[PDB]
Amino acid sequence: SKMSDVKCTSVVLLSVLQQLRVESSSKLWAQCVQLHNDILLAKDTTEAFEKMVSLLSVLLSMQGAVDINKLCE
Amino acid sequence: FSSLPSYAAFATAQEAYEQAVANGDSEVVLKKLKKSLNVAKSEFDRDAAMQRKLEKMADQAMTQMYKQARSEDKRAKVTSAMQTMLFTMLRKLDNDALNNIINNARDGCVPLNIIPLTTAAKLMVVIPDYNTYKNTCDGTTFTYASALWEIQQVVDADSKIVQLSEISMDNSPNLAWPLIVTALRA
Amino acid sequence: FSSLPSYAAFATAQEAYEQAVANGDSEVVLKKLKKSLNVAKSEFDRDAAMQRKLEKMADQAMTQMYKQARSEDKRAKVTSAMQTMLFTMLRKLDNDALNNIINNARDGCVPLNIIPLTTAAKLMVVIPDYNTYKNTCDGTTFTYASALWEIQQVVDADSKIVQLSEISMDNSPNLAWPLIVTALRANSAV
Amino acid sequence: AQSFLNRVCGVSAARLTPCGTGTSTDVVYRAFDIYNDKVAGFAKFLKTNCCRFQEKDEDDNLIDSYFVVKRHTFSNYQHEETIYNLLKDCPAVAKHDFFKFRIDGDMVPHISRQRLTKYTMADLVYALRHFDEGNCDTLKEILVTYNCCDDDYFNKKDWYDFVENPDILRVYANLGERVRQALLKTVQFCDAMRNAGIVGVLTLDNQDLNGNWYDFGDFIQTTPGSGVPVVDSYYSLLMPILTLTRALTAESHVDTDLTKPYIKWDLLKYDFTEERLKLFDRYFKYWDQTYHPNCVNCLDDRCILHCANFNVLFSTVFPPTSFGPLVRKIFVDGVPFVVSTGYHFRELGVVHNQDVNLHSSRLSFKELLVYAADPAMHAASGNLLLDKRTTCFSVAALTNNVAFQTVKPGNFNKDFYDFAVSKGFFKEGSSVELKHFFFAQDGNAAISDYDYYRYNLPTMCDIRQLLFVVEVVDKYFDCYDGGCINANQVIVNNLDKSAGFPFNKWGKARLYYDSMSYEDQDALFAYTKRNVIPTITQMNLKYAISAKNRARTVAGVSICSTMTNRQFHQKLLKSIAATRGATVVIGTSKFYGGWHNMLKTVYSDVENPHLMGWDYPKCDRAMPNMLRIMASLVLARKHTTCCSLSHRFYRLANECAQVLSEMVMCGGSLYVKPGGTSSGDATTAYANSVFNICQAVTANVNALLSTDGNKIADKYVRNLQHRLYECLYRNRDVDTDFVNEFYAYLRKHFSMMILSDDAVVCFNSTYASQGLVASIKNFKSVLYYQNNVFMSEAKCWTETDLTKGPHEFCSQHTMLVKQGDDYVYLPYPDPSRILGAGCFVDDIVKTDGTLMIERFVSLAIDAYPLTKHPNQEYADVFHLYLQYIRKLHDELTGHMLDMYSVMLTNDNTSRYWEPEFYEAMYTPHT
RNA sequence: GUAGCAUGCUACGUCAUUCUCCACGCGAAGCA
RNA sequence: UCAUGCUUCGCGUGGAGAAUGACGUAGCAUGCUAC
Ligand SMILES: O=c1ccn([C@@H]2O[C@H](COP(=O)(O)OP(=O)(O)OP(=O)(O)O)[C@@H](O)[C@H]2O)c(=O)[nH]1
Ligand SMILES: [Mg+2]
Ligand SMILES: [Zn+2]
Ligand SMILES: [Zn+2]
Repeated sequence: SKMSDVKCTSVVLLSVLQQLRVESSSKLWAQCVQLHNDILLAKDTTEAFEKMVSLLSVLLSMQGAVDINKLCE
Repeated sequence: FSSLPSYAAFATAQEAYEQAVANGDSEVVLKKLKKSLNVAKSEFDRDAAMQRKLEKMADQAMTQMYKQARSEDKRAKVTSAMQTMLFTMLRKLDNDALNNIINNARDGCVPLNIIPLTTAAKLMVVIPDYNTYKNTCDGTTFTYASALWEIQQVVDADSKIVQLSEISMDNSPNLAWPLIVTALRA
Repeated sequence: FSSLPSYAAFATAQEAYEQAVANGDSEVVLKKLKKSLNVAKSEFDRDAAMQRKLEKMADQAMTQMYKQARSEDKRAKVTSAMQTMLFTMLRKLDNDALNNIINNARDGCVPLNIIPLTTAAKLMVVIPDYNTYKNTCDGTTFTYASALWEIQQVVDADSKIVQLSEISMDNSPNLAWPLIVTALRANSAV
Repeated sequence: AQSFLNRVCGVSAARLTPCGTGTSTDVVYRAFDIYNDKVAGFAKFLKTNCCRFQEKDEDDNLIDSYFVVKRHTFSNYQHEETIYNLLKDCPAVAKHDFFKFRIDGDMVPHISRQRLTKYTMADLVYALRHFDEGNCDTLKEILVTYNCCDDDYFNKKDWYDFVENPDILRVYANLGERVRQALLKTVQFCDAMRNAGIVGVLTLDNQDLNGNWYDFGDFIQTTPGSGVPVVDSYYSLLMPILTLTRALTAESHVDTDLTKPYIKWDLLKYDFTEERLKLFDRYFKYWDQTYHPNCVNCLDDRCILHCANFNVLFSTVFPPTSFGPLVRKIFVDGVPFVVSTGYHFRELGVVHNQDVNLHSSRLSFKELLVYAADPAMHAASGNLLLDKRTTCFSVAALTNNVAFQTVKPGNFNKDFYDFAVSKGFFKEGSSVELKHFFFAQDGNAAISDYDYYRYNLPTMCDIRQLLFVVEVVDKYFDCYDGGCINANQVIVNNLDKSAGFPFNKWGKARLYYDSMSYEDQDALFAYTKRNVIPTITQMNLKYAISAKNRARTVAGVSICSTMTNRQFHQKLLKSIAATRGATVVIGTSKFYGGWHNMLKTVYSDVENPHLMGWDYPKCDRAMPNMLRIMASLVLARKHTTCCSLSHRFYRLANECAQVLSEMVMCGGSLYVKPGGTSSGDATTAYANSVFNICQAVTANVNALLSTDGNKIADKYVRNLQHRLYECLYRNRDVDTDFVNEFYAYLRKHFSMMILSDDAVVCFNSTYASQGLVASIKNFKSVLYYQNNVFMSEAKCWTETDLTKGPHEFCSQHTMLVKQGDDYVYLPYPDPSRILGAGCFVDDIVKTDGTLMIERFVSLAIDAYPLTKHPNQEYADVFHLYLQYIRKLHDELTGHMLDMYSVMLTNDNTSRYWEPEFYEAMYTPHT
């Protein structure tokens, strides 16, 4: 149950990005949308994880928006 | 359904009828007692219908209030709930890359751009202190996101180029952190 | 309610029946008083039902006249807000060029699709990729629709000013395409 | 044998080699348009009578120039010589050579035909009309021979596909001039055979791929100057190739040649009546039926179709800025407006509003609606636009900034997912997995999904067969009743739906339905019966869960069009949705035994039943304009008692103005819709069914006509085919006695069940095998040449065991179960669909289960049938849904008692986690 | 025999529920 | 921004009809009382 898991994590991760006003940047939002859609359609889990790394790095690039040290703790 | 004076009257009438039937009294008395019992039962049934309507209305109002309150709560704290859910799911995945980048970003070693997927791609990672530098950067290779990257450049905090040799055990206070390591995927 | 005109008769019959029930009244005649009370109750109940039906009909008629009032209010609001749109875009119609094209028509009818193509004083070009920019909008002045347009402003998908010097083959990847360039007709279709 | 070749070469510089077998006939499969007293049809016959000799030029370099020599009877050889002498002056006649060569014992006559190509025009038409990707050798050879494309072009991934590689269109367009030349030569030939007084029938198979005509067998010589050519089958069979090949593309160049620049058409010019008449008399001179450039003057529906099938072709020559609402300056109280007072339809020609009142005084609510609906003021006052994202013609931008609309990822119901995982779902290798998600899109979602309209190309239908398929379709729709209804009788389900553009800036449809009385609605509807009202139709963006990356856009037609279209079509549409047992199964529920009844109706009494089915790739975006006008014309066949011809034409013009060539509004900017249905007009689901039935009937016609005819053992079907050819290409009036017979034939051997672009057919497998009804290949061919769509094998399905039911209809698979000790067909969904509906939701509020337990009740109602599926995961899905409903009820009761200390435990809520409440939905009682 | 009370049948009015149909409002689900 | 149709479930209000029960008024048959 590790593929349908990354599918749902990508859905929630793109929702979290979208609520951080990432749509205000057309280029970054297009990249995030492409990664999310490719994760949802992915067949092999290796590529899905290597594509989830990029989306999470998009989330982690903006350090002021999300407080990792508190959510993770 | 007790707790009503109408039901008390109905019970009294029923008890009187049950005591009289064994008595076998005059037929006229039995019939008029039956009529009075039926009248009392009709009043009790009317009151029961009223109480059923009132209870149904109260339950409808209570469900409406509960739905309003829970919808307001759901739409209010969406921002916090979404992030908590996201990090719960990322913990659940227990990957090698996601955990690595999250642990690095906790200490402040976040990227400056999207982590690429192709060999001919550039990654720019901000290294906030010498401890994390020694943790990740070893020799002339960078270990970030469960992959090896070739450090092509190390920009000082003031945009000044820094040679990999100048970053040493005692030069650490001298240099102006945070650095920006620009590397290529290997 | 207890305000019905015939409620007095029912109340009096009830009082008489109550008096006859106890205090030492007749047993066989009290049935007559009970029957009188029953008929009075039936009459009063039917009158109350009719009055309640009339009251509910009156309430319904007070929800249909109010609804008509709101319908007419909304009609007036939309009429004003719909003929205030027409006049706004009626003032924006530059009468010089529009009259020029109309009066050259055979019988006053001209296709709609040429009204902006021959009279509009501003052009918006949406460019998806840089090859299209180079082909169509390159430079500050370009030619389109047999007219000369001088570029006035270039913005990207984020609606941020993009200088003409920032649109290059090497710097193309750093822009948020499509680019929206709003040229202005030069010397009225020169 | 050497002497025979020496004599065939004749007195000419002919250096030719043999193709036969040394003075013997050559066997060859060639397409023939044949109509004898015994056979008829446009089939592919093997006729072995000639002896081709291929010419060599440039010192052994082989070319395509064949000296087709044939042996004749000496009785019709004399006749074919006295007919060629008259016609030998024409430049459109291949040079013959008559010579009697002593072969065995006598001087048997020979008729050599000099320098003919390998294939004829009939071969090209048959190759394109009957297109099968498995044996398209002739089409590839024709394409290669005439430099359309290199021989290695066909090693491409699905080269033929019109969607995967649009470049194939270009490859076809290189035949254009060729075809055009042929047309010109045909006219020349006709003139010749009229000057010499020669009565004959022109067929495609007597014209090589250079235009030259070479057969004069059935030409009788009448008095000079009054010979009549017969060109019905010729022009009709050739029609779909004139637009597929873009033949008249050379009419856009000065002096009509591709080596000169485009003619600079005047911009103010909108009336091209004289140009249309010139083109008609230039290419179709000897077409008998009268052609009205403007279909305002057309007599009936069968004339509107005929005269618009020509306008679709002639409108590709004229500039695209001339097609649109004609705009005139009117004064209202002294303030000059700019309102639309006409239209220039690519198909219907120029239409002028009848009661145009310039110099009015005041604007009534109806007139304000009309003036604010049409794009005259909007496009006139807006600033020019050149949108390079799309290929569609862009009119104007209504704002100073482009509006970009995105699509949100879609929320995740983590509670249901956790529950399902705890119940063993979503494991590795499990047969049930997540396939349906909410896909997110960038800022160009709407414009891209709109630009998908590039698949709508101008299609010139074969008019002689369309005019028969229309009668058979109308027969299919003859069990209903329709007409115009007053504004009192119009039923509007939901009035909280948007009123399109610009009317959504001030309210919903409720505001515009309650703010103008029935008198105003009747006045507007009566206005549209003699005026054309153009409208702007916003292109919305649907938000739904699917398995494809396709952000579907739907047309938000204005309220002005919707009100009138409702009044016009509501009675017929409500009658189509209240009839049980018809081919169109719109309005039939799948519950309470509806699915079983529908299936048992489709099966009917077909003798050797096989099932087949299809689903059009882009039904709305690929549909040609002719078929949509046809659908609108057969939906209006019910107004024979309430609307006159003028009223019906102006209603057709209004429909074409606002749902066929509308001016869409895709994000603060006006574009021009190329064509095809606007999914969102008042008849979208019922105009797709007519188009579906039209395609099916066309497939049957082509399947029956392309059959040999000599090989049909059944003497009734042979006469049916002969009479069908007579009714198509030898009659101009409708023969109801045979329309009824062909309809009965189709009903008996080809049972349909239609719902929009989704069809299920139970057909006689023996006939389909022999070629007497439409197989799936015939339907694919018809789609290729009449939709500009190649229907891949993903959209098609076939089932040779009808006890398994349709493989897929309306996304619902069918299975035969044991219901109530009886065997019935039940529809079950895709389990991924139900699971993904549970896991992912639209609104964030829906992610709290206790709020919405009716979501899961409805999803369990839909997922109940899976309980009987032999696979166990599919039944586990339904049990999971019931268990989750129980969990939600428990949690709701707990929360309610925890917050408001009032126990809430009813006995009527325990039936939503019991299977009986859901079994009752599929038992045929209610 | 007139009037009143008791028993047996028919008609009308008012209430108490159960069910059927429709007219509408509200929330939700599927399908083209 | 979210169109046109069809179908189904949930709840609420209104109208009509049917079923059982209750009370009352009226009509017909028998019994008892005032005259
Ligand atoms: O939400 C919808 C879906 C469909 N429709 C109407 O039904 C038609 C067919 O709707 P389908 O769902 O069958 O899709 P499609 O054939 O357009 O495209 P593919 O999925 O095959 O690629 C549409 O083109 C439109 O006419 C709607 O009006 N609304
Ligand atoms: Mg489809
Ligand atoms: Zn005509
Ligand atoms: Zn009509």
